[PDB]
Amino acid sequence: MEMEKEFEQIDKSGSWAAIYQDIRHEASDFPSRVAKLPKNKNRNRYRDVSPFDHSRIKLHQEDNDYINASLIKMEEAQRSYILTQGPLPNTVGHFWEMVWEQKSRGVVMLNRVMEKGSLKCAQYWPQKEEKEMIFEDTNLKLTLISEDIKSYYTVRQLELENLTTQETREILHFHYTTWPDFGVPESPASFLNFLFKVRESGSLSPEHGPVVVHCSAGIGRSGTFCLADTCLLLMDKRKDPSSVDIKKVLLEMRKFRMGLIQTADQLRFSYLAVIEGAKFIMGDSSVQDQWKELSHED
Repeated sequence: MEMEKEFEQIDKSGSWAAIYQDIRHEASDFPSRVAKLPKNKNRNRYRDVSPFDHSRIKLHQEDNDYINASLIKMEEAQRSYILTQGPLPNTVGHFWEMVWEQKSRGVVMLNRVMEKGSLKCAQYWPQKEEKEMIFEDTNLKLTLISEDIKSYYTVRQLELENLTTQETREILHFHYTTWPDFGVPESPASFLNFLFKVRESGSLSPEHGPVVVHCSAGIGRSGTFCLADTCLLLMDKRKDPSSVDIKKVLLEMRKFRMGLIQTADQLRFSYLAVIEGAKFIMGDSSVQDQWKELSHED
């Protein structure tokens, strides 16, 4: 069923909440035993958001290999994402260790450090060139190289140094700064513009390790980003783009991390992003320029 008509069908009947609960009901449940070990309680930001054991990212250290992060492997799309929570004060070092070990080229941040008057994430990157960060527990140095601030998202160019081997790598930080505290954005143009900026950077491409995507828990906004990217890539690939079933793609992703897409509004927004993104995928290259204008990124 053409998702655009599915969308109007659901919108007219106001059944977004009902579709969403059906997804919740069907979603996978797999063990998360390592996440619940007592030695790992201070490595989880939220008691109710844990990686499954079968898809968790393991740190390459013998002491404790645990981080709250999952690998989401989309075989048909040929895309890998790492979804993770906003780092904690005590896990910032583990976060950058994961980036290094997985050979990621990009980090996608979909939250602000403070929202709704509370802290959602540690400040885990440097704010000034001359004030670098050193993570003593994992033996990494991180330097801000350049910053590129637009009205609702910022791109940063970071240098990550493994202090043991003195190897360095360029990491791109994509920070979407204008997701509202409540609800979802009214139009997705701003959403799509940012996604296609990440794509253009090479950060999602198979030459590199998986992109790291996070918000505060790593399931809501983060899920909306991965779901829209994968759906658009599948519509690009297949002979019949109309055979992209967003609900089924979401259920596949939820085999790898629980809870992806946290609200019915986020589900609705995901449909709207994919429907609008389709116009470009199907040959209207000019739509990308519009989104940039519509986004008022100056």
